[PDB]
Amino acid sequence: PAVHLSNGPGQEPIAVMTFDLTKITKTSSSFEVRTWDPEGVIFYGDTNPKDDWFMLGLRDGRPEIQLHNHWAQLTVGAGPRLDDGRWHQVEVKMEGDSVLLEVDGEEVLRLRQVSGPLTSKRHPIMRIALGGLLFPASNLRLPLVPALDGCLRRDSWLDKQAKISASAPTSLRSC
Amino acid sequence: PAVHLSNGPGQEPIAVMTFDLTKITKTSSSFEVRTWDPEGVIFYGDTNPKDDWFMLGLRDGRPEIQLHNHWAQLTVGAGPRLDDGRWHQVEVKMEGDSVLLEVDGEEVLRLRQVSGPLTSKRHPIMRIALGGLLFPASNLRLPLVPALDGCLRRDSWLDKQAKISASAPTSLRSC
Ligand SMILES: c1ccc(-c2[nH]c3ccccc3c2Cn2ccnc2)cc1
Ligand SMILES: c1ccc(-c2[nH]c3ccccc3c2Cn2ccnc2)cc1
Ligand SMILES: [Ca+2]
Ligand SMILES: [Ca+2]
Repeated sequence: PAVHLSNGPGQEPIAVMTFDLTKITKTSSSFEVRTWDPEGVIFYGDTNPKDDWFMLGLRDGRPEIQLHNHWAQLTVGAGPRLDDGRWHQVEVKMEGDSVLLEVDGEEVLRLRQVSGPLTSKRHPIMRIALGGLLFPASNLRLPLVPALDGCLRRDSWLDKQAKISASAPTSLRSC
Repeated sequence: PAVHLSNGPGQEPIAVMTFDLTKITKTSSSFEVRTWDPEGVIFYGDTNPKDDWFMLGLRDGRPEIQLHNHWAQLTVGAGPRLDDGRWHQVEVKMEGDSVLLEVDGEEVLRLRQVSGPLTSKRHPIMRIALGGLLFPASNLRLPLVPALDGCLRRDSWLDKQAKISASAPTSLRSC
């Protein structure tokens, strides 16, 4: 059962979830995606949309990560083209101080020294948005057009035991 | 005709070249490498070893780039394992504000927004060192042991028309 990653012309995400970082023990997510679209947002996350945020998307058909926090600020593309209309397995893992991206079972990117332990300075509420950003696309380090005409399935996001809230699922469209 | 990327126990590079950045028109390099060694430095470059430097190497058999300048500071791993004893084609290209890494004809990494135009503030003399760093390994963002027991061939470095000096080639060892 797959859901569309874009619902109409607007750039708003199709789903938002909120997590308690003080309770999280699983810092990875996994999903399958299929698209003919070379550009868009797969997911966005933040503890503060001004000061601590990240984005996984596609640009020129390839994975792109942008992130901005006090440890690191970067815009990186990596991995194979995903816009070939086949299902691809994606996993994003925060391990130690590093973020790992795996595509179809292969590690394609490791961003080192981009994260740290949870400090009382870090706001302990993390949002995850699917298919869109929680700020205007112009606040990205490198703007793109967020709409991603693709399908998502088999998706697991961080640690369900730490989830505080999730948007209503009746706004979702089956593929 | 290939040359060894490590000459003895010391960590010093096997070759150094110097370029005039005011004259450079080709900002890419290409080479083939073969190694069973999972860790080490392939090349290092700088305009200032304190303030503006970069490194391409291997860690856990995979390409790693570290760079440190006023625009960007990062430590990133990407691409396939290269420590399988086969020759691999590598190309590193500075294009616009981005650095591209290609391995065996495939783009595996694009670091965006890491470079800018040549400004009078930027020291216009760039050094490139092969097989070692031009500072102690402890000054890396993430230390590694620089020695890379591998072989290098078919190597072209930046723009030979901008080259000011190059170390003596009789210190090189054939593979
Ligand atoms: C690009 C850049 C950073 C991240 C990121 N920052 C994090 C901060 C805290 C916990 C997990 C993560 C993840 C990993 N993550 C987030 C949702 N699913 C996995 C993710 C993608
Ligand atoms: C990792 C990070 C940065 C770079 C880099 N910074 C540069 C600054 C000015 C011109 C070319 C380059 C290159 C590209 N380059 C340098 C030698 N051969 C190609 C290279 C590797
Ligand atoms: Ca799109
Ligand atoms: Ca080594």
